[PDB]
Amino acid sequence: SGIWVLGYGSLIYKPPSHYTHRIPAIIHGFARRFWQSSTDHRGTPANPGRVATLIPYEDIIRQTAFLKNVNLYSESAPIQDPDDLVTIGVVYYIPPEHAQEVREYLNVREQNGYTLHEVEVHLETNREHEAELGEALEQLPRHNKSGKRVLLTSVYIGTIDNEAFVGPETVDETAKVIAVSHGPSGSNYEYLAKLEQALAQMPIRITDHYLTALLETVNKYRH
Repeated sequence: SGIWVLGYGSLIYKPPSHYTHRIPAIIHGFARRFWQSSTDHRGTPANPGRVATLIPYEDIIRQTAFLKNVNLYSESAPIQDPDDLVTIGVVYYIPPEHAQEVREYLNVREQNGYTLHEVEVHLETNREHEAELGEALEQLPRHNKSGKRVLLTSVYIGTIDNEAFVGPETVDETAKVIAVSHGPSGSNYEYLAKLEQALAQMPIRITDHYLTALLETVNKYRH
């Protein structure tokens, strides 16, 4: 009926309108990296910034550089299956009356090179929301190849082929950009800090080692 929308970047802390559920989520099957350039928000055309995208398991395993980078920051290194990849984010439910607005959610945020995808995802959540997640899973009962319950969700992704994709990039390379860039929405550092704040408000303790190393390195450049 309605749609579930994954948030892994600014949708976490600047939500879509009219959601009726917002469930903190361990999202399996994707890694989140600041491998998308921003030219209208957190940088400029001549001096782009860096914003978040998600990379699916099937793309990670196809490039040695992606796989080594994911293994560098994963507690499950060397990863063996999509379930080994974890991105901490949220999932929103948008009722049918408003579902068609999903196709316009990027009009107020990072947007160049992002495309809308529908994917079945294995999610986990905290004790406070387990029952709510369980009800969500029971509406369109779906299971993956391993027998685990999955949720049909929409997500905006900067895929590996998009014009703004800049990966793979090391934390040092990305941090050097984040530490100096800004655009009409404010500094690229503020974008990173808001994401870190939003994840800290949402304890599930599962932590994002890539984002921690990225922020530590950006702080070293800013010091």
